[PDB]
Amino acid sequence: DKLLLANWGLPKAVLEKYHSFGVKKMFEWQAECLLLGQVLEGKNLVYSAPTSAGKTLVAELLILKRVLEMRKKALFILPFVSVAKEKKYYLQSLFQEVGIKVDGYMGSTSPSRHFSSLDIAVCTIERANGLINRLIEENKMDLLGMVVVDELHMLGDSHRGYLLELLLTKICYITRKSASCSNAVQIVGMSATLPNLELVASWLNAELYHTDFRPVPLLESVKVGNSIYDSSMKLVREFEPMLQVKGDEDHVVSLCYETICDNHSVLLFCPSKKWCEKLADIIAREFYNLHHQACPPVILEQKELLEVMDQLRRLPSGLDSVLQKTVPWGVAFHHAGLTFEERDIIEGAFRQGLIRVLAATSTLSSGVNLPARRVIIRTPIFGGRPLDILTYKQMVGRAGRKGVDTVGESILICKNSEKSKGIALLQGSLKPVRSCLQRREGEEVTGSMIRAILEIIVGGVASTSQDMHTYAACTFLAASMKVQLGAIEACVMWLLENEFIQSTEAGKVYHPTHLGSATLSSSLSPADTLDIFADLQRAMKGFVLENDLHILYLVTPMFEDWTTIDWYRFFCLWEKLPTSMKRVAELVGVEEGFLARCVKGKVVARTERQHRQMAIHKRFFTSLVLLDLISEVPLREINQKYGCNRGQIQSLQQSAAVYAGMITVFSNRLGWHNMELLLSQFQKRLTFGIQRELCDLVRVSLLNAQRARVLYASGFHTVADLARANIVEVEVILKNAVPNMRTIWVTGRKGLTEREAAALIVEEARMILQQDLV
Repeated sequence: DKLLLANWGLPKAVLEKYHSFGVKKMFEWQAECLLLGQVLEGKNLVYSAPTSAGKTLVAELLILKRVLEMRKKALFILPFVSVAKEKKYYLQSLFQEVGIKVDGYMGSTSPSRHFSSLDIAVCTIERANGLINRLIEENKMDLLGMVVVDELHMLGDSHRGYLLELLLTKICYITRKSASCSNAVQIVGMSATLPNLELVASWLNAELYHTDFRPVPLLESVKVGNSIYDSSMKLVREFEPMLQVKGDEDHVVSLCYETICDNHSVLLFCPSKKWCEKLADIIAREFYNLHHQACPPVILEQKELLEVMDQLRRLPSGLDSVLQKTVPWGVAFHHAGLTFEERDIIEGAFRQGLIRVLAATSTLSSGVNLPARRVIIRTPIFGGRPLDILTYKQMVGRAGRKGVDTVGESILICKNSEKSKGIALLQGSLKPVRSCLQRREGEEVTGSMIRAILEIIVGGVASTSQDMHTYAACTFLAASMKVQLGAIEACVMWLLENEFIQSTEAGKVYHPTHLGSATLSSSLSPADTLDIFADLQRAMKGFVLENDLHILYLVTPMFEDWTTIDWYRFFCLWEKLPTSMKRVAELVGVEEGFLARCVKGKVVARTERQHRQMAIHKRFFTSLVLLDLISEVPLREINQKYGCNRGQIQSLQQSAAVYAGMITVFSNRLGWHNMELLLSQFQKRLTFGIQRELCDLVRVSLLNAQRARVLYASGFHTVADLARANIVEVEVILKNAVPNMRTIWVTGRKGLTEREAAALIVEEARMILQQDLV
């Protein structure tokens, strides 16, 4: 037998840690994937297995093979910051004991370790591409030995999807060019079972592995009326409801209750925030009725659920008025309107089995591993459309708790009017992946192709048109075709006419300008960079230093439907808005006659002139919300003042802090030294949402804006003075100022006691000095 990780011969420290995770023995498919010929010898690999099959273990063992037997660095590229955070702390708590230094590049976060000191960088797609562009700039591509790509099916039709192709095409081009005129950078890709996954493997010259193995079977089925029908439209059951819930006709509450009697846990995907909250309220009342009616009674581990409510109540947002009534029973909800900290606690309490029913929006289906014993889906229609089969299979694939269940179950609840949509979701299979670089009818260029051509010219890895046609032959567009020769020339002509690149006589040799080099280094989209450049110049002709709002208008993103603006509120603020802020508004182009039109009725954009005229006002409203964040105005007071949800504000922080970083590097490369001197404070300041003084203390990763303000209020104004602090004094400050059941929540950890958090804070401050002095 050679399926035990001990016989595979891993380092002792990771082996013992894997045993502590229960990973005693790998699946036959993982061994068969790792023994797939040259895969263990550096050839690229692409494999697809169900997410619950433990698919990432194969990538983790290949990272060891490329960071130990070669002392070369590896990227781990992930679709979302939460997944990147979770994977970062998992990899750290696994590999740190062999000395492999894991850190990561995700959102506005950046490591205090320089990349030369890393072995593994856990990246989001956008931060990975920015990293590779810098390694090309530095001529340090010799430092990479691997790239691991999760969710490689993201490669198609997505706003950050093509960045994954633009990354992998550059890695392929530079390596294959170096060989043509051992695989240097092993790419490991993980995907859904796309029908054209052979093509992606052949594009990457990868070995392909596919399996449909799941560690527990999956009774994927549909319910209509009382009848529950199989995917083949055999009858599975006729559902007698255990509970006569009078308020709801689809029996969903009794369909949850049916398995809760077994002490199993249910996950319940709902079309919308209000449908989740309405449904979680109903289910909790039926558990309350059932408890007094006591059809077995529920046992709820009640003392632990009280701790969950205490942790929630000690967040800056407090205990949600709907969570207050549901959570005591082990019923809750999970939706994009909650904070990240509320969601992380509620995800944790569901994982621990304290919360037994969770009504969730579709956004849970991608960003977390929550295994559930039933996955109910309340309708085949979501957001006014049929479900995407990728989303539906991301939902249903969460049925079955690995090693706990015999089989997973999923019920699509379906009306008689919807049965044809329902069966189509059950039987349907994913669309083949197709790249964004296919310019549509009526398009001469695409922003993805322009960025591709810019990155190679400004990076210098393609200089002539002979090289640009050679680069394109490495593209998944070409591999899918195997027009494009014209698409290259059209993109070159746009960059030339604006002089992001300058043409010179040899054929033609093309070189960047400073505007090209700045737009590359910023990672801004070059089509937008013409507006950003002209905006920043026009600000420098006359900048209002009188407040930070004119800076916030420049670092705030373009509007992204992050909220629905209440224009009657906005104009009623525009009266009270301070004159030092209405002076900014005049400079940036906000107009109160157009606000009156927005109050008067619907306003629309027929022209690009009218599109920006509206964007200017939405961008100003966003900058006011940021100005309240930047001044530590509580999220409840921002909500009441502007109408935003907590999760809308907290997600605006992430994009504004990312964008504040880009605009700093853009101004730095152009040499607007007076702008970068002003802008550079705002990335950290927006990320946490703090005054200028907290910005030093916040360097401690245990301190958020709340904990930094209580330490600043006590007198620990700086990290050096905090490192001096007596641990008992930090304890007493936290013990007093925050208002042992894990009082404090730390996003990288479970909840901490006051004694544990205070000691870790002081020792982390001392370590930061050691790292800063070194």
